[PDB]
Amino acid sequence: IVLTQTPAIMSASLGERVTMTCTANSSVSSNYFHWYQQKPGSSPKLWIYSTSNLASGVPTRFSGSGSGTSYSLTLSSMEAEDAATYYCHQYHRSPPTFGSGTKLKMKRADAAPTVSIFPPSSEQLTSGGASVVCFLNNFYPKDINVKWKIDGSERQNGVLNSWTDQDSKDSTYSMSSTLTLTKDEYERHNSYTCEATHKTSTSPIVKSFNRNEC
Amino acid sequence: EVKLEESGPELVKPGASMKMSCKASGYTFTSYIIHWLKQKPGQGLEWIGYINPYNDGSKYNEKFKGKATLTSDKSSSTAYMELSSLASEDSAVYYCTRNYGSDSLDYWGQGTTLTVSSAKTTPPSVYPLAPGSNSMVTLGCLVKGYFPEPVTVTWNSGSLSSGVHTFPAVLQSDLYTLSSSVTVPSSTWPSETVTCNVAHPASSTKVDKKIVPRD
Ligand SMILES: *[C@@H]1O[C@H](CO)[C@@H](O)[C@H](O)[C@H]1NC(C)=O
Ligand SMILES: [K+]
Repeated sequence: IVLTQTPAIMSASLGERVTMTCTANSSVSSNYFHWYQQKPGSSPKLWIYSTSNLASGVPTRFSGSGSGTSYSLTLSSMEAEDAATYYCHQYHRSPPTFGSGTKLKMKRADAAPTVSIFPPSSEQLTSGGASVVCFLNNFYPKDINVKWKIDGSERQNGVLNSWTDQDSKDSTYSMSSTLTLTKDEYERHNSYTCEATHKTSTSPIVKSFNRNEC
Repeated sequence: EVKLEESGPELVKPGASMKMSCKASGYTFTSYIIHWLKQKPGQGLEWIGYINPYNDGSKYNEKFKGKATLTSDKSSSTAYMELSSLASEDSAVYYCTRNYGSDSLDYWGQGTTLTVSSAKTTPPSVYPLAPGSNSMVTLGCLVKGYFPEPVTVTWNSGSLSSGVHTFPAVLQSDLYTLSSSVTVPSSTWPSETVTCNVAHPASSTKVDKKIVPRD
């Protein structure tokens, strides 16, 4: 039995009411309809059982309702610890099935990235590789563009980017950008610059490392 | 306290099989059904089947009734799942979870990360990230060249609120790159020792890397 969750992704500011829905392709008994919450890197947690009963420890701002094919989870007042993915579950028939999820994010104030650049360690240089790392920490919203410049020319190859999900405390994103070259290629250039474009500044937020200053 | 403890992460070759375990403690093992579920990165949950340790009966998703075999050992209060003839698309986190009232899933194992791949298990190289030659200073560790997932990173530092970020790993050419940043008051470092501690359970290795200032 297919369960379709909507919206797939949504954001709410603190204190706002949030409702998410799960629609089944067939009727399912309300006694065998459940909700789970999952945070990145962790197991799912039973959140609501039999449509409207809160699991042990679940804050009272949550509720659930529904019958037939349409079910909903409502959060009366969005709070920071509520940012997570929520899944519906039917066990009306075997096999039991789960929704594709509603990822609920926290809206917050714009924050500029704090940029930090790091040269290759002497330890990595013995391996025949060289990585330059740029952290772009504690920014909002998630939308950001990172460019690497080597002695003024853009470098696009050998760049690995990764983003955290919203920080538990301040709800910002962070991003890591790693430029990896061969040691030979690394030693043919002087300066390595990571440049961040973000809505909080009309100018890029940049940091550079020069080989001659170190 | 009810606990479901799953076996560690493993790498398995295409065409081989895997067997993973889920050790139950703190309740009557034989009184509750255990379910097994699959979760691919960035997807929802898919149910594989259940084991009833009371009568040794297992029920399967028709999709999985060929591939999966669920068993349990009453002697050790342990449920097991065998997955046979594996391919790349069997790579996922697998959970065991306890069937409760109205077949809600109340207690969950921590997950077992299964990677199916032709590549070799390789331990990480860990490199210190120290500033080149402010009241706050950001340092980090670069965790390169390992396979498979996961690794864990823990810091010994004076990090501030929202001051630790460990980035999800990125795969490239059968090897993962992960990084982690820590932001500490500039009075604490290089004064006090800051260390990133990396574990890679699939290769049974760890690394304790001190962040030394560049000379
Ligand atoms: C279930 O319903 C959704 C939404 O109407 C539809 O797109 C999908 O095709 C349906 N699936 C099946 C297997 O009938
Ligand atoms: K050490």
